[PDB]
Amino acid sequence: KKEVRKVRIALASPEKIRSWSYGEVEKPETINYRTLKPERDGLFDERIFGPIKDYECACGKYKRQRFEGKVCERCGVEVTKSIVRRYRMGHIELATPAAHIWFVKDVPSKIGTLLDLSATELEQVLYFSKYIVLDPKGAILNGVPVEKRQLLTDEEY
Amino acid sequence: VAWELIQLDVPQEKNSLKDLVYQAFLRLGMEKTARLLDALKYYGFTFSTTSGITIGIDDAVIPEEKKQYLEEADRKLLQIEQAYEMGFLTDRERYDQILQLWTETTEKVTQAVFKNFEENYPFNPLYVMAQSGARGNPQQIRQLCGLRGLMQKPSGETFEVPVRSSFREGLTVLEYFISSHGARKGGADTALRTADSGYLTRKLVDVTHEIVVREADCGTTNYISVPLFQPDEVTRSLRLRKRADIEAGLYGRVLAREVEVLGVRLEEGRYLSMDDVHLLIKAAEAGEIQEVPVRSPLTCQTRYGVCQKCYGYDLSMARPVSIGEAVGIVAAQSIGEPGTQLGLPRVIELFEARRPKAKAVISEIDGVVRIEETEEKLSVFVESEGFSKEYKLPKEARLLVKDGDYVEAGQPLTRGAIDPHQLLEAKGPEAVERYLVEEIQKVYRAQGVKLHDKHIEIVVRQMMKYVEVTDPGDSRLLEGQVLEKWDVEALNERLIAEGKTPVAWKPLLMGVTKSALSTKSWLSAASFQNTTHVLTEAAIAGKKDELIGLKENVILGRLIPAGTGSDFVRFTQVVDQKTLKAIEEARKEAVEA
Amino acid sequence: MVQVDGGRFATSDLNDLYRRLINRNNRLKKLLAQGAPEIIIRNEKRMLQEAVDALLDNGRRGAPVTNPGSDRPLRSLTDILSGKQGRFRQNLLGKRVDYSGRSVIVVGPQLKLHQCGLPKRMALELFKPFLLKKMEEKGIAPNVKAARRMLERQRDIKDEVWDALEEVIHGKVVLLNRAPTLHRLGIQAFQPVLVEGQSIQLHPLVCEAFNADFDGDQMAVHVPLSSFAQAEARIQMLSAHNLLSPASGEPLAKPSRDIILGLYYITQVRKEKKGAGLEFATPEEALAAHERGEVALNAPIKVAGRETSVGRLKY
Amino acid sequence: KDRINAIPVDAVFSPVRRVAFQVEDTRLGQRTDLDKLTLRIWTDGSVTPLEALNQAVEILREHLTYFSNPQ
Amino acid sequence: AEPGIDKLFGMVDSKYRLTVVVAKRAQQLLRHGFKNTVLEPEERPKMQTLEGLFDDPNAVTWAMKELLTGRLVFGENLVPEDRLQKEMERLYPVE
Amino acid sequence: LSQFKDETNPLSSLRHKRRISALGPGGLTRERAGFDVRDVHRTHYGRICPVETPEGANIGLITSLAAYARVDELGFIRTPYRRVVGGVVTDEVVYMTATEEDRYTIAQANTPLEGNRIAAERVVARRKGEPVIVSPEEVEFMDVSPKQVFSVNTNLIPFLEHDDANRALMGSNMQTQAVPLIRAQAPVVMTGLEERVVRDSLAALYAEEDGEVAKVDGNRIVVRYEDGRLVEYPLRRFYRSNQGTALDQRPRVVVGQRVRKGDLLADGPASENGFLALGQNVLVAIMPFDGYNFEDAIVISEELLKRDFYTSIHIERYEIEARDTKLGPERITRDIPHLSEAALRDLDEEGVVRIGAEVKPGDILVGRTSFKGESEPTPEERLLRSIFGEKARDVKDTSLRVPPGEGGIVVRTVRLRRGDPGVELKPGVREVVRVYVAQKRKLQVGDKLANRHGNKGVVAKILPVEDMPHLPDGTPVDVILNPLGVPSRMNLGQILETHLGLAGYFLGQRYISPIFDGAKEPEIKELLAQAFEVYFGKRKGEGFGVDKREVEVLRRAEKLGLVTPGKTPEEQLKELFLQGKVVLYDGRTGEPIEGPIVVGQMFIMKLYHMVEDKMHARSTGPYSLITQQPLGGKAQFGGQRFGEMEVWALEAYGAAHTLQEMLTLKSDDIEGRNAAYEAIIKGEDVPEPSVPESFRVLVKELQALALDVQTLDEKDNPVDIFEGLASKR
DNA sequence: CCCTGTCTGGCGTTCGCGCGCCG
RNA sequence: GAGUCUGCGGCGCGCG
DNA sequence: ACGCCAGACAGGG
Ligand SMILES: [Mg+2]
Ligand SMILES: [Zn+2]
Ligand SMILES: [Zn+2]
Repeated sequence: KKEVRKVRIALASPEKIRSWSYGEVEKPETINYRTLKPERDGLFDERIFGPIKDYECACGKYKRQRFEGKVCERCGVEVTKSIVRRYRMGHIELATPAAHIWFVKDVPSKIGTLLDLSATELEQVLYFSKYIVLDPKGAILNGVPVEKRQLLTDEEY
Repeated sequence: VAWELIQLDVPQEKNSLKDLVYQAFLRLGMEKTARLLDALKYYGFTFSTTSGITIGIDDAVIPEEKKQYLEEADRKLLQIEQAYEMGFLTDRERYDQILQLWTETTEKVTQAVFKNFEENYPFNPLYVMAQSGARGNPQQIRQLCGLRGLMQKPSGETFEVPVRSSFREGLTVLEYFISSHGARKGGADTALRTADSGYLTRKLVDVTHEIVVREADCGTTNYISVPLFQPDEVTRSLRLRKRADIEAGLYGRVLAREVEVLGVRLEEGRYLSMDDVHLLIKAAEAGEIQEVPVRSPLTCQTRYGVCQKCYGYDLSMARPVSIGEAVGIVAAQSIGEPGTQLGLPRVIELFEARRPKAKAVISEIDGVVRIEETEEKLSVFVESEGFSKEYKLPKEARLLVKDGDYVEAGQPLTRGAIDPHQLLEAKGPEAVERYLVEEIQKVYRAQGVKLHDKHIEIVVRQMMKYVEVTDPGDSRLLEGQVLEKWDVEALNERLIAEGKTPVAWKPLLMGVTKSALSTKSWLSAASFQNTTHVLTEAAIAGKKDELIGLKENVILGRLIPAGTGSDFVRFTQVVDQKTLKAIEEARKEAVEA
Repeated sequence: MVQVDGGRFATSDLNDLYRRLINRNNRLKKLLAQGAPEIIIRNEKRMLQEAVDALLDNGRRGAPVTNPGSDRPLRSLTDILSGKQGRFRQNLLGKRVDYSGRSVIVVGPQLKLHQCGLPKRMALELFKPFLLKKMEEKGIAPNVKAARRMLERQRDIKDEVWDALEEVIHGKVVLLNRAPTLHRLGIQAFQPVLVEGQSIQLHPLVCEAFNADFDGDQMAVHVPLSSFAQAEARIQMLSAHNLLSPASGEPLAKPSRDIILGLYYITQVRKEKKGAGLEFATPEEALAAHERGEVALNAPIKVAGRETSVGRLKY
Repeated sequence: KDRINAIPVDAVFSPVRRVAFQVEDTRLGQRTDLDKLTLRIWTDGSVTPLEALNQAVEILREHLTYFSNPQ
Repeated sequence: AEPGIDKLFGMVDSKYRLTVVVAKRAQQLLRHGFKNTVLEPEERPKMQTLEGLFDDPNAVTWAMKELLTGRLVFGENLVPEDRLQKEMERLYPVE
Repeated sequence: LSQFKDETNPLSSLRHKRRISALGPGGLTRERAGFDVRDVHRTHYGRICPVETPEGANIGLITSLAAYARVDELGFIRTPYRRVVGGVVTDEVVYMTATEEDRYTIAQANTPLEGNRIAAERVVARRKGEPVIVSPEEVEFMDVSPKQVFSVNTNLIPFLEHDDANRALMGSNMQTQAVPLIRAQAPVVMTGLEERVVRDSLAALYAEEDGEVAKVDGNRIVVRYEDGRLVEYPLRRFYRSNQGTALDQRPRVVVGQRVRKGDLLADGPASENGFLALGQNVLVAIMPFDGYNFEDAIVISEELLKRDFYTSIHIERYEIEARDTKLGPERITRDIPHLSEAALRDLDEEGVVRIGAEVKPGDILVGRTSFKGESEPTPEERLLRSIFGEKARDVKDTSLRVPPGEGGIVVRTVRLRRGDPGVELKPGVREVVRVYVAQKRKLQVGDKLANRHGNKGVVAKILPVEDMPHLPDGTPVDVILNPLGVPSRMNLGQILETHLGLAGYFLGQRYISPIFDGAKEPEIKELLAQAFEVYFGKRKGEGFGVDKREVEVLRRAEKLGLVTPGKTPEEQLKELFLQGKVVLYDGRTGEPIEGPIVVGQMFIMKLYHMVEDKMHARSTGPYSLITQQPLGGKAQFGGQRFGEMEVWALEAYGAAHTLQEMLTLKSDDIEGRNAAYEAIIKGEDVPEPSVPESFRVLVKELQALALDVQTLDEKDNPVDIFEGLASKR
């Protein structure tokens, strides 16, 4: 019941992405015409986001406010209005990483300045097009000892 | 007390009345004044209907002298032509000379028309409206009875032929068209000033919103001195600043130190009323005071905020400022309205530290001046038998410092506008601030606007709420951080915890826009500049937005840190002598057995 | 994801971009599991990378478009949070009041700076909930829902309702706003005095504070709900208490153009004709002669005659 | 609403279109400063100028009596 | 304008405080029963459809009219935060 | 580029048909590049009006073309110029291209001419955008008419020569907003194009060839031409203009009338007698009143409402559709499920409202019934129904009602059912129902009127004819204009029209003063002199002389300097009348108004009342789906915007809660506005604000982005904005 | 390797209200 | 013991 | 189209 005295922007931990998350949207299925209902697990599924209806559930095992804070034994629907549907978050698990454009194309490349790379051109170079790196150890040569952090191509790799 | 404050020795003008309201406000009290207003309101309106003042075509009366002055100037124009048809006057000289003929002749008809109304028709419908604070403008009247004479071409070069007609008589077919060009630029101008007037009010607010009055007389007495005299109108001649201007600077202010002037003892901390600032001018007249020590926002100690003794008088009411008044906004606003009348481009160049069109090389060194004659470039040198500060002054630049006398740091060595950064370097911050302030007022003054310096100060202060670091302690050297946050650092590093690690900084000047772009909290910054950037950085570094200031704390829909949310008055309880005794009965019952 | 018309469906463009990302990430998952020819893996990760930008910020790098219909950048998340009419700006300026109103203003000469003429019809809706309750306090209506239905139609209002409203606004005040809100006086509080019609009666002297003449300017109107908001609104925000301007210590309740014309006219002195001697200052025959000469046609009632023109001698 | 589909019309009840009065100086042997009031009244015909004038003077008299009971 | 606003303004240290006071007083005037006033007898608040304002028209119009008298007491911390609401319900009847 | 035709009044439509815009394909001119384009370039002569351009951000960029301006072969606005070889002017004309015009020495029309001979050695001409005093021998080309310099729209201003271009603009634009009055009168003083405008525009109906009239219906006029043919000319009885104005053709020809070729048979929506007419000629006194005409307010004589002088028929076309929901088709019937028969009278035809029925705000225009829930019935509504009567029609009332504001009489109705004739019914759309409502707009206090010069303003008070300014003779004025609004603005033209109008009142004649060449101050004084015999001449014969009043004002007048001292009041009053001013008595006191005051016939028009006029006051109502801010539309007015400019205003003041209130209880605080209402219904104290949805909506928007926005406590620790929906499971 | 200069890369551009149109 | 759902982005014009 | 700020890289000692 306390007063909000300080607000704070902080980076998101992948685990935190999951923590605020309810379900994962794993398919491009908006809503199937026949029934203006959410298609499958898709972008509007109600598990992942929330009760498509008032206080009522899915199938209808529990339908009013007396048991407001409990979930259906057979179907998991906790309910307030459909607002719980408009505040919940879902996450998508990308295959191979991609980066925030907010951090890479701001005049000073927050990653370009932090990572000593060509502040604006080396980034754009390997981010959107093609160039690879060696993590801990790789005893054999190219001509010189293993590159601890430098990057090699698919052909010489 | 009604005849004590009224002058029945002259017709009641908007000003005589303006001044009667003000007096009545100070003398008799707020609501009683309100009574007076409606009273005047009621009779002014009634007398008005009965007076029977009405515009008539014949009411606009043309001077009989118009015919003369036009002919007199007409023949003179022929002389200018015959003088060119011979080859005496350059193509240019001809033009500039003809303009000057009309420029004067038009102004001549101006005073003529009025002279007619003054001597023969004191009660002319059109006239009286203009004289009375009612309606009318000396330039306008002229376009009806006199003549609206010069209307410039599309570009800006005024037309060579004037508009010989008045609106009384048929403004001809072409004279109309010719005059049209100007009207169109005027309408386009008004459209782009309206947008820029609201934007300036946005930027002023972006940096001064947080500024609010929350205090106790801040004890750091470092005050500002309000000058009463101005240097160069004519090369060098000291003069008493205008009544208006000086008033603008000392009215409702709080003296920093005691001043004994013409006989009376103006105490310290006293708020000088308009009458008091009338005293000091009369005294400077006699020659007893050249400056005036007065508290000002420019030198407050309260990091985020400004105190009662520093701000001054002007609340909407005439008594000292009440603690908890949003001054930042109130200031930002009083500057953004008049702007729509301006010009403005300069005001922008001023709030935004920039390198104006016509720059003026400031003397970074203070010694005396000296000039040279070689062909290509001239040169103004501030020198000593030790060193000179070479000032490259190209062909087009007009220098007025001569071969010979002294030139303090940041002094105009060229003519025109100045670059704040340089002036900061040369003469120091206490000089930039006062420069900015006066140089900004210069425009509104010249336009009729009368705004108190308080406001432009509030703002300009924030332009300099930041400074660079050259001798570290906690964090690395090159850094631009909040001035007062260093005063904190240095204060506890020398006072509370030992080891004098002096935190040497450098005063940094920034424009209203960049100070808002780059401030402490992000919420405020997310509002104008680039939401994209602002947030990036604020994220990287887990930034905790401590909510202070009205912009950031409005977004949350939380109560305003200023106003009633004022920590000073957010808590105040009320009582009835009946509940006062009852609570005391609760204390009495506390005695056990 | 809403139903528009006939079957048309509108969804925020964000979804088109979400599809983009989903599709590419998936096709990528499948392109790595099937067999991976370098060229095609990168070619996709690229498109992939661009997609991720799209939802975050569109336009930083190229601009995605909904298929042939509108070459419009799909409003990307950055777009939603930034600008003039963006999300960060919707919060800060908080834009739409529940108890608001607006009509055309018209001069209210008899009105005192203290009050403003507000259309009763406007009031009725404005102070509706406050009125409903008052209806019940009286016999006009049994209950709230009753009182509401009572007012859902214009031909159903008993003259008694107006009594109730007139009574509910007793000492409450409302705020008035003008087109550009340049200064704090851009908004002022006044006591609403219910009036007939469409127009809103405004006081003349305040016409200076809000840049407002009467060629059609329209002013908005709000209502302080809390007993706290009303307090401040009538104490420190009402018109009559904010007479001086925050810019200059000069008044803003200065008589305008109309008032001054009147107050001037009345106080001016007239001058007319001096052809014959103007010296009453000294002779007693100058009093007589120039007083009979005035009765005649020679000396006016207001002659340049130093001490006293015959106009003063006579009366 | 005599008949349900009838349409009401604007009511114009003043039997007078215009009134005009002049006060010209009149001579009475001893003092020349005197007033003479001649008011000309026009009527649509419904009522007469004289009838109107009389009703007028009556409404004024009826109002002059309303000054009777103080409070 | 309004009754003795100047007088009022003069009774407080700061303008915005008077506002706090008048508001917090009109609140209590309604809450613990509207009879919780200090000057009702002879001359008091009044409206004219009848002289009925004596019961509940405007809250703060009364608060003002009271504060203009020297009966109330407004301080930064006059009476301990919670014990005031307890003793006020104890002595003032109307509900 | 293509938009709604602005047919407020025919002249409007005609103007919106020929105006030139800058913005467009995007290839040509963009919006933040314009100062250069916006100006009235030199060459804009006779090709583009300098006056017609809009006031505002889009200035100088969108503008209607000139008088004789005509696009030739390829988009080059050319203009007419008559030839003049040597000192001889021709009646021959050449539409010249903008570029070719530069090559010659063109002269003005004002040049004195005896036929084909120039008449003055040093006569004006303009080489290339440069005024030059040329000789009759160099005058190669001459201007057609001063008209050509401006547009049609502007050409309509009587003495444009005496009006500042900036206000002339406002005068032109105002005509485009003129609304068609039942009683259309042409201005007492015209320019010369009023005839032409109604003709080239298609207002009035003209006679093809010569003939006689057969039948004169209120619906058709079938004439019989002399070539042995006869045509029936229907007349758009009463049709709905785009902008909701009335368009009726009123026959002006009697039965059996030999008509000349090109003669008006019927008058257009706003024509008197083939002349353009918008608003009406009213007598006006130009003086100040109490405060009723303060900055720009106008005082109207109730007398103007007696005779329907400013009355306008308006038609609003409300429309409703019987949609097909998967919950059950929305039926259209007389059945309004829950409360009264009293609201179902007018709804006489089962469903539809009957024609000729007075519809007041909040009455049912058309009934309709849809289904109650989204998919399920109601558990609490199930008990209520069963208690008083379980068998309650489950269908919900969704009927087209009269939106707050106004309705009038229902004049026409349209219904498209199942077997559509040749109509395009949208999908889902079972059937549609149009209901045309009309209403006389008597002039009221809200309305705004303005004269062709620029004087704009709203009606502040409708005075009783009883006590408003009256003339020596019983004739009282209609409107009283505030003098002060004339000096500042520069439009003496209005003061000139009123004078000439004064003469026309007692001389009983209308006039036509061209643009730059019209009437002159001496000629008007002359007509007024004639007017004095009309006014004072009958006064002398009717039997009476001058008033004590009339003499007193005269004293004050000669002491002023309006009358030559020493002349007889008869002679004096004439001199004062010629001034364009007459003596007026207060009407309230019967005492004169010290000082002559001008009066006259000034043509003034009423402006179109948008839905912006019909005021918007909103208590509680709808709200947006994604943003939770108040919004209306159809019947719920919709909330006003509080803008930052205004936030600051309150920020300035110590108005803390008043601002809190605006940002929480009144707009976004979902739980707050609710508790707020209930509290006020109760006469209680509003609760304390819960977090605003915009913030909540923002945090998540920001969460949509990698960024994590967490609120914190005293010591940097959590706090919860989202009351409990964020914790998981 | 340093400092200086030049094109280069990213963002911003009153306020409120009407009406009407369109996927 | 009533409350859902629609009205968005943009465009054009007009008032202030 | 523009204006302005901030930037990253390349040329001349
Ligand atoms: Mg206006
Ligand atoms: Zn279930
Ligand atoms: Zn201080």
